[PDB]
Amino acid sequence: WKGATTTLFCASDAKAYETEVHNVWATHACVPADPNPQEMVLENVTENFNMWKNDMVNQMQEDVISLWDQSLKPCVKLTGGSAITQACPKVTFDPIPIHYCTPAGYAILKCNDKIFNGTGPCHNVSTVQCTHGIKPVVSTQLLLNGSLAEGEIIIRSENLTNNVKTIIVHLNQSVEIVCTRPGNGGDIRQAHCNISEDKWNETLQRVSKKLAEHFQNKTIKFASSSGGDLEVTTHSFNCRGEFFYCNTSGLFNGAYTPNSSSIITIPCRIKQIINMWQEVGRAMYAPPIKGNITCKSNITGLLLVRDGGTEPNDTETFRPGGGDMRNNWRSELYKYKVVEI
Amino acid sequence: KKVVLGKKGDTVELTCTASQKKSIQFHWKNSNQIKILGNQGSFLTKGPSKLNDRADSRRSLWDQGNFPLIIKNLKIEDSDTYICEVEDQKEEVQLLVFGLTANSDTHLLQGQSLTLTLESPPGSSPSVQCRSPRGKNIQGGKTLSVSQLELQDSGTWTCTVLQNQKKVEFKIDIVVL
Repeated sequence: WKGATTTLFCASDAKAYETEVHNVWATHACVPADPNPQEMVLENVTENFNMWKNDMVNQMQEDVISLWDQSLKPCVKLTGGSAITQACPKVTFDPIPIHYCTPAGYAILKCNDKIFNGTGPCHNVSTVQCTHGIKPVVSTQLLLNGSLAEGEIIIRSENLTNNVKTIIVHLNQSVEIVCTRPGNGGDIRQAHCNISEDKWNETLQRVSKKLAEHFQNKTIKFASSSGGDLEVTTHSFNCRGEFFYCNTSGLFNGAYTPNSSSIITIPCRIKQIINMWQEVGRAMYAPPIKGNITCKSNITGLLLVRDGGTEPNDTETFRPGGGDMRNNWRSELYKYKVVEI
Repeated sequence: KKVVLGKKGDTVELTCTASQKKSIQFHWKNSNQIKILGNQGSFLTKGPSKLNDRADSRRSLWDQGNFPLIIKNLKIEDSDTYICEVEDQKEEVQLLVFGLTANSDTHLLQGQSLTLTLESPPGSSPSVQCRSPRGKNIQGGKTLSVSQLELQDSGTWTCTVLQNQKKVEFKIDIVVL
């Protein structure tokens, strides 16, 4: 075999008479998920991987874009400068896992080292036909509903010395977050998220330590997003079809060292007018549906950026990042590489 | 190299181009390696720099590989060397901001002394000259003034600030009447 690109197919457990949009997309765009995924360990082999140059990420991005373009219809959309309007019915929206599969002549190699960081040689390599199932959650700041690192927390970046490069933190224990827009519900676009204060504190404490390992002789602190678009400044994500923007000030606030309530509460807004992630442009949806709009998720990853700077000052500070959704897919695709047999 | 001059309160647009391509990642840094402004896919991010709430970029141009750094309401202290990092490239532009102020009141008269101040950055040693309404100019360092004012010393004083040749102009109205 030999590294290569080719045309992947997808697989899912989509139901075909369900109206939920990911389900409808997958049922026409993907194959049914094989009940019996063949995985074969390759004894006596080592392979180099580079999650940062994985064309599988490209194709997943392409799918998720098509899915969104076909499923979530804004009432108004701005693209070339060219505004257009169309029907914008409310929709049913809840991501399902999607598998990425290789066709005949090709195979997917999967690194199983628990220490693997995304680049360099891998020592326990197996071959599969498909990736594990991957929910295409679109978000900034917090990676929702991914898989967990198995060993210890992992730090990923294309280049840690480069402060422009987004750092992907792969958790190995999740921290639940529940976000909800209450029915009644005075401000219809008002919402909040709850996170277990102890569980978050524990999470940041451990991330700091990992981060300390790559930045020796540094105090490691966390600070609020440093600005830019609202989709990036807040933790944003779509929940049941509505675009939530949740302020993470109360999540990235100071230093976190090994030793209100039990719950951190974060304010959220639901917006109708949004910057699009698929491409440079703006979309405008209808006001939120009725009732309790709640999504309960597993924080399983983090997207961070390091301030850096030629300061003699020697405390590294880390802020929530995100916005390039290729990093979202990289956090799950990092251990796969397509190979021509 | 390339130097851009700007007046206080004005808005400036530093340019940056990627090797005739598409929409890709870019970042703008100052000389202190502090992050100013860059993209995350389709969105704009901004770093922990002093210029935060006044930096902007022209997103619509990103398809064409143009990634300007726009700085609104220029402050003297914005003066710095800025670097736009695109794909392998590093482009540099030096920003110099000046202001020219009349540190007297608004309404003067008689034999008062008018005294104009150049607000400048510490990379600057620009030459300064101010043209009276009567066409009388007065070359000067960082604070040039007039001995004794006069009645026709009122109106639109025109001041030129020279640096890297290269210039900016400050029209200042003074009223003594």
